[PDB]
Amino acid sequence: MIVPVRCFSCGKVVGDKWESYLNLLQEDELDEGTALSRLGLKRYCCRRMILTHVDLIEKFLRYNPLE
Amino acid sequence: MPVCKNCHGTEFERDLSNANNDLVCKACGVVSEDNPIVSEVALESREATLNNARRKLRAVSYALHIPEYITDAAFQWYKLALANNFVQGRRSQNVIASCLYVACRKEKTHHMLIDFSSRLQVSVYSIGATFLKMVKKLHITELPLADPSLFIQHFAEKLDLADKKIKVVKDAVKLAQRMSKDWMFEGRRPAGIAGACILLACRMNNLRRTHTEIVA
Amino acid sequence: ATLKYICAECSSKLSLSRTDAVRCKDCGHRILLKARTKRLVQFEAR
Amino acid sequence: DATVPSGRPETYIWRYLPAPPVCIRPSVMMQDSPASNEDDLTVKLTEI
Amino acid sequence: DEINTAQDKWHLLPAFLKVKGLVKQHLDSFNYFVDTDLKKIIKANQLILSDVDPEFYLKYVDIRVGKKSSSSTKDYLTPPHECRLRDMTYSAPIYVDIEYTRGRNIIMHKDVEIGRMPIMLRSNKCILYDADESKMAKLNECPLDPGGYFIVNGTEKVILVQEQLSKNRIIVEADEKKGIVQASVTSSTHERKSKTYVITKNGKIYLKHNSIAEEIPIAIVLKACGILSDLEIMQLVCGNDSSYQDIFAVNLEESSKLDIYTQQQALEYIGAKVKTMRRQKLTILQEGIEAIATTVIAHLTVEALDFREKALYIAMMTRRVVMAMYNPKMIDDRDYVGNKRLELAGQLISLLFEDLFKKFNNDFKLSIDKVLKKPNRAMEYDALLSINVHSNNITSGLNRAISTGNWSLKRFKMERAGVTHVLSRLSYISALGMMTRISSQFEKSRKVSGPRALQPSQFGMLCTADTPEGEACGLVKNLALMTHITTDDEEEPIKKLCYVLGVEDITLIDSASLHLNYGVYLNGTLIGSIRFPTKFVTQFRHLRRTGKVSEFISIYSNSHQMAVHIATDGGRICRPLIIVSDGQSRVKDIHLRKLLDGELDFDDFLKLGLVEYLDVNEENDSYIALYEKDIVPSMTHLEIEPFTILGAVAGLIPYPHHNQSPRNTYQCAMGKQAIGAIAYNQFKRIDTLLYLMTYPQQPMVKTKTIELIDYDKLPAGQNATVAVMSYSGYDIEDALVLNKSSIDRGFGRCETRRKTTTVLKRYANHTQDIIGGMRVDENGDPIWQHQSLGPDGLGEVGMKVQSGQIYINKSVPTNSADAPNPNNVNVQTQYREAPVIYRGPEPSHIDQVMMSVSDNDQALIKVLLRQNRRPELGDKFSSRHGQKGVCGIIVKQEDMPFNDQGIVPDIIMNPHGFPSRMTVGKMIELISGKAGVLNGTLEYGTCFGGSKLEDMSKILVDQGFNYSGKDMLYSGITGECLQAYIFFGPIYYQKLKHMVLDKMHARARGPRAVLTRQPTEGRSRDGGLRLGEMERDCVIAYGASQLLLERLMISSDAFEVDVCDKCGLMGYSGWCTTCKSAENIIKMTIPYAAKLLFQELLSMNIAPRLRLEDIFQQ
Ligand SMILES: [Zn+2]
Ligand SMILES: [Zn+2]
Ligand SMILES: [Zn+2]
Ligand SMILES: [Zn+2]
Repeated sequence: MIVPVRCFSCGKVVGDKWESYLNLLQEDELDEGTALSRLGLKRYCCRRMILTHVDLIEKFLRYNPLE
Repeated sequence: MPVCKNCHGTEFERDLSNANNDLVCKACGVVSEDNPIVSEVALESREATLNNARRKLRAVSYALHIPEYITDAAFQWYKLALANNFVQGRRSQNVIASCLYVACRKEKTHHMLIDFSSRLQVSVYSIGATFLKMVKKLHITELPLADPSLFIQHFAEKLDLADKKIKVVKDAVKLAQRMSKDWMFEGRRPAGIAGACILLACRMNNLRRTHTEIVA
Repeated sequence: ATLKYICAECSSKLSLSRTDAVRCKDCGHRILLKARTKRLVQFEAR
Repeated sequence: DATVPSGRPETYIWRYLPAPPVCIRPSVMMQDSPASNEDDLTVKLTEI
Repeated sequence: DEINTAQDKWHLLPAFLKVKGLVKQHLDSFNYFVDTDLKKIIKANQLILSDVDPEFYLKYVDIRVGKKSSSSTKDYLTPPHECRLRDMTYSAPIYVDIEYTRGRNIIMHKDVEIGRMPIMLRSNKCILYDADESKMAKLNECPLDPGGYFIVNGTEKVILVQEQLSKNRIIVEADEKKGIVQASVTSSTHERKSKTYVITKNGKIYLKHNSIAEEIPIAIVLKACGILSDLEIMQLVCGNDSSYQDIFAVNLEESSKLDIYTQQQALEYIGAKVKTMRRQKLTILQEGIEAIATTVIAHLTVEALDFREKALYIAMMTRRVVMAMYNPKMIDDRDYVGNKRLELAGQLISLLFEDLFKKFNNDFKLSIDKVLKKPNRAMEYDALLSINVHSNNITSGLNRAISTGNWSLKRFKMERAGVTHVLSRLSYISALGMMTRISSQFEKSRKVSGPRALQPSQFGMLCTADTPEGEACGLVKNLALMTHITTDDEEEPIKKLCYVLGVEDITLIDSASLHLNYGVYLNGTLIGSIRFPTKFVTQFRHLRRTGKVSEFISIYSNSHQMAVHIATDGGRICRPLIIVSDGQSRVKDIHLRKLLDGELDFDDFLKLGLVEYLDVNEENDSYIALYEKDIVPSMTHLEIEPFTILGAVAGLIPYPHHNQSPRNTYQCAMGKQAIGAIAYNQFKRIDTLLYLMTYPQQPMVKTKTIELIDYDKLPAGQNATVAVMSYSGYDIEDALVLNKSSIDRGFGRCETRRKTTTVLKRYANHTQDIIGGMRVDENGDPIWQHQSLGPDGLGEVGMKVQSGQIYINKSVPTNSADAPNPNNVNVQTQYREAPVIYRGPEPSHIDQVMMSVSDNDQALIKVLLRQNRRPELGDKFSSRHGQKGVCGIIVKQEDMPFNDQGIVPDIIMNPHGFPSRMTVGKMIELISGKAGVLNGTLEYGTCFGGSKLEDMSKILVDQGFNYSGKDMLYSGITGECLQAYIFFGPIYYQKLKHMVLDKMHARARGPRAVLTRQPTEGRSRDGGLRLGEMERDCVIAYGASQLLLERLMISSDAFEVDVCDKCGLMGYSGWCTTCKSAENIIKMTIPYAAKLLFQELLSMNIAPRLRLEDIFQQ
């Protein structure tokens, strides 16, 4: 639903980077890991959740009560 | 109901928490029971004709999509007049009709006698007369009262177009109750003043409809 | 808002009497939820 | 053996019928409403 | 990038499914119904008249759904999702034009309404049909629900595709002893009817037909079949020289020793031995009384007028049965699909419907009857609106049907059960999972070994993975991804068309025939057996793939049996793949650029003659390769893709081809039970029990199939970092072990939305039921027993709510139960209140409650609770690969290893899991994952293909990890180098049903059943458990008495009986009651079950009068 605040192993703050990540993916066509490489994740455990975790919560907001 | 064998407590609270299900009064501490037991998993002169009575009733009943409930309610009324032998010498249709009709009238739901009578050849003086007579022999009195506010909804479902009608509905109601207030409501058919307000507010709704479509 | 409940489609706040009406005002729609209280609640994050 | 009771095989055809105690085959209770669940033995013999 | 044969073929199956949907099998049937069927089905009975009133009739013309002739698409109908909350049935009314007679000069049509038809989602007439992302939103329902299911009463059900034994073709099965039962059982519209045939004894062969009397010498009937030959008769069914000569002749012997010349004799030998005409229209009692039914008894299949068609057909039946009646094998078995033709949902709905509507019309005659009984004045008045009163047994009855699961057909008096199911939503996968499932039936009792083996012909046309153990009354199978089920096409065009090839009528043929070439068969019906079979077949199959009768209407030949077969039959399994053109394909590898360009569509191959649908028998003829790499000019066809072999669910298995099938079984059967996204609509729908997952994630690796069903967009599971090691010797067998302050950081976290529903029902007492409450003593607070609700007196949104308390208060009057009268004064005020407690082993919250009403205008409240379960010890984590496991001890943090980056192996599994259970796909998959996280890709590795392994090593070595997944680690406790390197890396695990917290159940003293007063049954109601025979007998072998005397005696039923020495029976208190006594009674203990046994016995006539003895005194 949301970027989890930390990965299930490292427990480095993940949440900050999801926004800026997606920014770096949309603008600035660039490779995934290479992004995260300079985005500050040098260890895969953390990295998965950036590579993973489809963002649902907006796909939910379609159904928001007020519409 | 019972009372404690000792403390003389009359108030019994059954604890289901631990899945013992054991009832004890807060006045003693002794259950009066262990492990409450629980469950698991047509030849007549009258009653055959009663299967006929529900049958024809239940049949003709929900053709109008009237409540399954209210039908059941009216059946017992047919048994009531059946006791009075009101059911003897008259056309069964006029009877079974009136039976149902007293219910919906008593429950004040949206249907009309002249409306409901039509499912046959009825001159509506037929059934109206019948219903009037079973009233003469039944002391049922004040319950069947009416207003158009019921009818207008069921009318609108036949009026199509959009939902401004609903807005218009609130229009008519204030209109209606005002016409009830202006004292012209009395002595005339609820259907008439109903479709009256419906029109007047449709003319307020700047639409083109017809008296034909109204009396429909 | 503060009052008792909400539509489904309208999302329009409404309050009701007892044995009164199932419909809301504005919606020709029936079902309706029940709004969340102002009463304080508690969770523990762990 | 004909001691007494068995008083000869005039027992083996039914001249009188033992009716099962209610406790054996209860009519399932009314359980919230007017619906009252039957029980077959009760019904069958009660037609008998 | 130019298009590549290695790459190109892959784009087909998706492009195939891109247009034609995943489930058409419940769709295009149902659609076909609302056009084809009813327009024909009434065209069967369009006219009815009672016997009365010479001038009257009622003439049907129009059938439609959702068009009153206003606009094309239905102008309005209630929204389906919204309806799912109101417990209605989601349906459209029927509009029917009937022009008819009532009285002088009418013959007037109108538009009429027979009732509503319980439509289906995403049909032709669905609302969601052609809806883009907006009508979704405003209409408050998820786009990704596959549809293809019904919804009634607000619950959700599916017609399960019913596999039926294929109907109307000769099947003949060799059997020990016996003499080889043969059969052909034919059904068209009226009268589904069965006729077996077989030898009686020792070459002496006779007809069983439950219509006929029985045991008729056959060749005699063959004379009665009108063929008089007595020479060819042998010569036809027999052969030339070889063996068969003698074998049949014994029949002719006994056929000859009685009679001859059927014209009366034989024929009226059948009319002589036969069931009676059943009274009326026995005017046909004749010698030709049978001659009518001679045509119609066994076969509706042919009939006509002279018999040579039907005759030679029956003869052909005799042929095959004497053929292997010569020698075993050489017989058809029911294994291959060609003898089992399933029939999809749509057809079933008509079969059912038309008989419902049948009973409707039939009784509608009876309706207008009472009109025309007594002719007071002039009665016309159409008696139409009386269809209302007489309606909806068609409609509402049909609801009751589809909700039941049991179909009653009063035309055939044939009743099938378990026809439908509740749609299973435990996941997204589960939804489409039980969809596209296949039930079996019949097959006599279970012990016959037929319903066992899984055959080679099953390749690609049925899932090779999941065939779970739910056998019971049937056998469950699954379609593959690409399976088209071809409906019926048509007959006459192919009939006279084969003649256009120049095939000869049976009548033009040499009598002795079967010697020449092979044979032709329409749906199992021979015509000419034309000369020159090969070029025949070539031209024909060409014409299909070219000019006419596309899809099915296939052709397949035979040698052993000399024949060739072409069928129009419906309900058949078909699969696409590529015809080889000479030595290579027909696509020429450039045509997929002509596909990916965006202007191709699909079936363009078909209409332009590249690929098409196939059949078991068909493909049993053809010759197919695997990959374009291996291709021979001797070949015929070639598959598009290997990975279409496994079905929807099974596609989830990564690298299936590296794992033993026993694993793919359990993995498919469990995969449907995982927990996850469900659908976007999620939080707006309310279910009885609906799980979910708090933080779903894409499985790190992809099987190409996942992209096809749009799976990963709805993930169910966790993408987890896993080590394989023995750490914390709690590991042992299949037991996993977790990391705290991970699950604490969040992981695997669950929520369970449950629901409770209450129907407020009014009473003929004219007294509703009241929801009031919240007594609030002292002014202090609403009592803790209750509390918790709110000013309305009903459960509040978002409140911790606990066992013993009430989230909804329902109360009914006590006088409400009884018979009312219209005599009252004041008090209805008596209310028996039964506020439903929320029981449970833990806290809960209420985030939604609903005050709403159904069609019948009575108040209704259906609410829901949720509680977030922490994936605590005991829960079931699986591997998506076939590892069924339970989390063991949970370790805090410090322990379990870390290594160089200090990563913590969140889920630490067991070594001995893999090798002796032997599944390498999970293992390799790990390497694939640790690769994926590197270059930053979702990664293939799809079935028979996708990602190679050898490259991934180089893909790791640059970033400096082992070319295996292995690595050093450090003791989670002792903190030093581990002795053996450890294979580990991120993988994907998920949490199933069977949360421990539901199933942990215990009983101190629970209720006793009304009957036996023992331990009420199961869980739920309340506890108590089952010690059965087989278990009980155990405690004998320990010689323990007192465990029994406690077990089945004290704590089962602790009970005393008052008994009498004299005339031993069971009395009570102070009497033996057979003897007025008050003396000889002995108070004692026996199982109350035992007393029950006596009284039952003694309630019948029998008496086990007891004898007693001193327990002491020796
Ligand atoms: Zn990390
Ligand atoms: Zn007490
Ligand atoms: Zn509204
Ligand atoms: Zn005695």
